[PDB]
Amino acid sequence: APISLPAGTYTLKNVSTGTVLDLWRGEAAEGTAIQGYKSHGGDNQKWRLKWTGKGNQVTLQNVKSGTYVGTASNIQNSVNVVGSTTAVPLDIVAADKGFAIEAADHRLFVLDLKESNPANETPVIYYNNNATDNQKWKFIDE
Amino acid sequence: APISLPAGTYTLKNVSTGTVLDLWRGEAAEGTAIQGYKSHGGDNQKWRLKWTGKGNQVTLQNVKSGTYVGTASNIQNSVNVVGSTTAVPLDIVAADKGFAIEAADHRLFVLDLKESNPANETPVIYYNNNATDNQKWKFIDEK
Repeated sequence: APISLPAGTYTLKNVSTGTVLDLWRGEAAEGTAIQGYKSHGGDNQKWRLKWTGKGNQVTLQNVKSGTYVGTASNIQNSVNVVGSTTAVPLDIVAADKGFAIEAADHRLFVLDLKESNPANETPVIYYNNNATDNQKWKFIDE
Repeated sequence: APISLPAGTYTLKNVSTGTVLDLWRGEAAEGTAIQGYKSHGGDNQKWRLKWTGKGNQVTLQNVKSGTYVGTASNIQNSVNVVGSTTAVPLDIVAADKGFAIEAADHRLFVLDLKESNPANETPVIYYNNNATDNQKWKFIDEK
């Protein structure tokens, strides 16, 4: 079958833990934490994938908040991934399990579920791509 | 339920032309042209996608020849994509239609069906990623 990753709304499930990409209660405030959390079907755990028109770059927009995957500071190892009105452009890169989500302009760095911790509220960070399983995300379309 | 692109055998259909990635005569000789061609189901038009173990990098191996997607010369604009005993490692990047096939160690460059020409034997080349449709490929998984 043809395999496509269409623009649309997704649950993004961390390969290492089975917890999902989660924006804290869906708050639209700048810097609102993005984290790993048990799937509960809330709109704060749904993300809109959309291509920007530049290269293959995309943004991810939280369904509850309307804010985007952004950054607490200058994208570096251990920098928090956070909700922002300013989107960080991303590349979705096929991995051996799921997809890596790369910083388009800082391609060394990917979304990383800190220390592969399945605990609720475990922080998601930018980190050097080692293609460990906490740096891979299953894309579940809805 | 989750959308995934598994390791397996694929037909790779150019988004612009509808023609597919084709190894010339399915020949195993080093430097054999890779090109666009009308789909006919031959093994020379089937490609094995496999992760190398380094990062998210993959290779594409021709089913007929056993050789890999590689290069004629130092990767630059318009350099031929060819069958080689030396794979060029790739990154498969989600595009607005299909996927871009990026050179992993020369990431400004993608596999490009030259000038979006749907003619048989149209060269596939390395070329700056402009995200034009001739630089996007439908990954058709063989079951």
